[PDB]
Amino acid sequence: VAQGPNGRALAESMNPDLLSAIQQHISIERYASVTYLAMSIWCAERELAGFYQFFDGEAKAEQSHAVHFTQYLIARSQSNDLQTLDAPRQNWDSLASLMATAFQMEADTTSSIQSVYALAERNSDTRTTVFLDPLIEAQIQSEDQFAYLLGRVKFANGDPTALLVIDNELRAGQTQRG
Amino acid sequence: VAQGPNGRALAESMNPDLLSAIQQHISIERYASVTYLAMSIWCAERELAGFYQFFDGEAKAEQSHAVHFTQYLIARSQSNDLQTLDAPRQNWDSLASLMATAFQMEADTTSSIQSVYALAERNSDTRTTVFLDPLIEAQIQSEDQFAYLLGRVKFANGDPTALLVIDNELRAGQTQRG
Amino acid sequence: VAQGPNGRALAESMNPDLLSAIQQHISIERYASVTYLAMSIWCAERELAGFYQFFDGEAKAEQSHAVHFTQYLIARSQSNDLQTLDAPRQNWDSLASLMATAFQMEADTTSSIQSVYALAERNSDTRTTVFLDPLIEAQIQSEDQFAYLLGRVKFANGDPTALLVIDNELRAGQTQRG
Amino acid sequence: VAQGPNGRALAESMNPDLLSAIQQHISIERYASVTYLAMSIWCAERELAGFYQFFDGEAKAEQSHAVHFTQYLIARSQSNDLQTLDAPRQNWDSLASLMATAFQMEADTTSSIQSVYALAERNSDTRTTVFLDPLIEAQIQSEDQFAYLLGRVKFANGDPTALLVIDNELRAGQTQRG
Ligand SMILES: [Cl-]
Ligand SMILES: [Cl-]
Ligand SMILES: [Cl-]
Ligand SMILES: [Cl-]
Ligand SMILES: [Fe+3]
Ligand SMILES: [Fe+3]
Ligand SMILES: [Fe+3]
Ligand SMILES: [Fe+3]
Ligand SMILES: [Fe+3]
Ligand SMILES: [Fe+3]
Ligand SMILES: [Fe+3]
Ligand SMILES: [Fe+3]
Ligand SMILES: [Fe+3]
Repeated sequence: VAQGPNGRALAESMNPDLLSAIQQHISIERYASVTYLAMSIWCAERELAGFYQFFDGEAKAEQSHAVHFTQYLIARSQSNDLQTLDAPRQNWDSLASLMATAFQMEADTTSSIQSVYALAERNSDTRTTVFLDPLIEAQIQSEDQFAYLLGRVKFANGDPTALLVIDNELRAGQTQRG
Repeated sequence: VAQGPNGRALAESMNPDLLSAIQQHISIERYASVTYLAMSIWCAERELAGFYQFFDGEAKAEQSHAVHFTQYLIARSQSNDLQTLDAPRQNWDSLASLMATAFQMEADTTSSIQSVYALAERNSDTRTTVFLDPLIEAQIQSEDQFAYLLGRVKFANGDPTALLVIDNELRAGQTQRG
Repeated sequence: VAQGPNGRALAESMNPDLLSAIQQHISIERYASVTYLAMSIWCAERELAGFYQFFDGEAKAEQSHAVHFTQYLIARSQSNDLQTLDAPRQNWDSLASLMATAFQMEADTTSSIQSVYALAERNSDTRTTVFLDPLIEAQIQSEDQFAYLLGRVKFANGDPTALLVIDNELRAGQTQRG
Repeated sequence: VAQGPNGRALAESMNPDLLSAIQQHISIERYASVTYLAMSIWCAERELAGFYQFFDGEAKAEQSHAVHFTQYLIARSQSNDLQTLDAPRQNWDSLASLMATAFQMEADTTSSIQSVYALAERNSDTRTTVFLDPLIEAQIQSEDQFAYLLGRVKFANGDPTALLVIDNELRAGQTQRG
């Protein structure tokens, strides 16, 4: 039995380019987390309490995704390398602009997973594609959700009254098309 | 005991013009179904989640009506003839315009039933008028409901804020005058 | 943030050939639905009440699959295009012949999904392959089930007594090997 | 306030031809009852216990229908005239032949109601057509049921094994397509 790079028994070696890609993706998840924390704060500063609660929960979710990836590297007997984390964006001129950045962040998180996925397929790493499959499925739902929130905010067309109604929807947990 | 056109024992023969009219009406119910599916999609594309859920349920209801009619033909020992189904309308410039088409569809579904009803009376087919009576009663309630939804949307006068409020009413199941 | 063809925020563009393939597959699901409705009617006309109830439920299931696909296109910000629906086959000389057509319909539904799947892989659309994966899994179970029902009916070898026994199995919900 | 023919206060006079038709129809219901009693006995004599129980219940149901009509005449302040009741048919060469007579009896019961209905319409007696409407609706279901039982017995094609299976269905209360 061979020992993997993190010292555990090694079921199958991993290509170092794929390992690097996964470690980089963990940073993307962590960056999504702190971005949604920053967005939660921006909403709280403007008394948009429902948006604040929504993004507070999304920040915790993205962090859980990052940890989920660290556990996969442990399971593959690969080293983790937790990286320096950039400061998030923190300023937006409107809720519509913030929601566009949020949608972009969600789509970019998926693109990162897709990049890892393609590298795994190039290396015939079926453990990794199987690991990522349900995460891509979750991303489809999150992209649908963030498209819904962005589209509903854009529909409001900057009217504070409509934004208050949507804010109350989010406080109630009405965050998807259903 | 005589055998009817579908091969079952025949309680009473049916005029072929009435049979044709019922088969055509089943197509109307099926077309109402796919129309409401198309409307559900149009609303979902615009984040009108309550309208989407409402029309999704109406599509399933209209399909159940179609099946209910197929069961009546079975009960009368008459042949069913499931027909080619036209594509629905799929594009509207506004929710008010979509709701006008929906009301029209509901009224036209009733007109079709009325046409079958008159033909049954001309043929003294009291089984068929009795079968249709509760369906007309249901249509009165559906016309009242669709007049309510259309009128409430028109009252909004294209204001997104008001349309969001109504959308949330529909998500909550508040779809009638009560 | 770019807007997709249906107007929603676009997470990732979709190849138009893949979009066309998905829209066509939705028609296949809808056609499976109306085919099973026709089969339910054929069984009801011959007092095969258990087969009638089984196919009535399968018709509703296939319709739900079609809607599930329309929701995926909404989620991908792609246009839906609900198509004209052919009339189903409606005449069979025996239950064994009907069950052969049903098995074929189920296998052909899978082949359609496989065709979409291959096109998605050619376009590196991992959202779509992930979306389809559980549907293929469900198809394996449905093919196994329909092979079971067809094989059990063929075993009966046209004996009405055996077909009545199987009919009662289906009425009871005993529709699979277990 | 005028007194009707049975001595009660009279809400609206009834045409004597319509009264005679209703009194005659009550005899039809009573004759259906004793016919199903005779059929129950024929089945019991051949150990067809499920058919015996089914027809025993149908005999009681038809009697309840007769009483329901006597109550309507009381409500209309009209005289009842309970008539001599013919002996039922009591001999059949096969269960299939008995079931054909049963279906005929059910259809003939509906034809009698239809005859009363047409006479009421000729006399603009809307109380009577309203009274009969739900009874015709029930007749549609009973005709569908008796077509189902007859068709299932004919499918058995005289095989005792199949007839025993159907007999057990009826004992269990499985008497309709569902
Ligand atoms: Cl805004
Ligand atoms: Cl509008
Ligand atoms: Cl067969
Ligand atoms: Cl027989
Ligand atoms: Fe994530
Ligand atoms: Fe995310
Ligand atoms: Fe309808
Ligand atoms: Fe309708
Ligand atoms: Fe009525
Ligand atoms: Fe399907
Ligand atoms: Fe299927
Ligand atoms: Fe009766
Ligand atoms: Fe009866």
